[PDB]
Amino acid sequence: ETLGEKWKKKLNQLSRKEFDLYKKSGITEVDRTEAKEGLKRGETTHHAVSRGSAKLQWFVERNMVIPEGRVIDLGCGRGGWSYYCAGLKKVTEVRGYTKGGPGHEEPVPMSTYGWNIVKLMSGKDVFYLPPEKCDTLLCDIGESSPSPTVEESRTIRVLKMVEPWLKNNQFCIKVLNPYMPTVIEHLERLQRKHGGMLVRNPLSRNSTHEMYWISNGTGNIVSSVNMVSRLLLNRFTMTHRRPTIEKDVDLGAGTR
Ligand SMILES: C[S@@+](CC[C@H](N)C(=O)[O-])C[C@H]1O[C@@H](n2cnc3c(N)ncnc32)[C@H](O)[C@@H]1O
Ligand SMILES: Nc1csc2nccnc12
Ligand SMILES: Nc1csc2nccnc12
Ligand code: NA
Repeated sequence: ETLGEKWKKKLNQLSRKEFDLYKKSGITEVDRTEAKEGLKRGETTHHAVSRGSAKLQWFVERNMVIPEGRVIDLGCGRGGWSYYCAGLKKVTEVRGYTKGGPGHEEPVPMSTYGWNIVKLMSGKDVFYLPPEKCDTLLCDIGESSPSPTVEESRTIRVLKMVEPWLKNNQFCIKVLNPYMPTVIEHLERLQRKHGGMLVRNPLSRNSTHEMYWISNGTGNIVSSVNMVSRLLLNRFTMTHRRPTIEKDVDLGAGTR
């Protein structure tokens, strides 16, 4: 039994009150107050549509993924990763795909900096899309489940779906459940072929063990995964630590 599976069993036993106190304990988060108020008013400039823009920003500012050329954003939801990439000088086109419909986020139209190079398309299930030529492949798909075997299936499905899109390109891919042994086996195979490394984002909630496979890095996947399991298990042992609260991103305005 992995450290991650022990964390999962403990998470599943939490009452709603305990879960609500645990999920943000000691994490980092952006203050969404101003963006939520502006989005409620129908403002289309400056605001990030979701917490996703700051989340991807964290990796990009650390050179973990360096978006460039034609960017594909799989599972774009409202479009946070797409609108953030649209403002980056090396980026020339952003194509976002998302499922939409009941239970799923629809793309939000915005006029943030670089909006003219963005096309967000809903009604697109990526498990039925043929791969396209691109210079950057982003993917933020992985639905949490109380069942780690359901999450293992969903993670493996994402890893097999993204591979044909990977052609010596920059990438940032969510790995919903990176601790299940079958997932580690696929990740090690993928890293041997395409390189990169698995990284824990400090903006991720403690309620998910997600890590992101990024193109610009090296390291031992197993070691990185167990470090997150230990961190997340340690966060059950202490009173809630209020999160580090940072300013949200300003995505500006205008065409590129
Ligand atoms: C974690 S959210 C992405 C948030 C986004 N990165 C942002 O910055 O706003 C993942 C999205 O993937 C979508 N999704 C889930 N399964 C999908 C699939 N089979 N095909 C396409 N989109 C999918 C969900 O509806 C959801 O909006
Ligand atoms: N998704 C959930 C809603 S309540 C709950 N409690 C334990 C595990 N998962 C859940
Ligand atoms: N109470 C909970 C324990 S685990 C979980 N996952 C999602 C929503 N609620 C819960
Ligand atoms: Na929804």
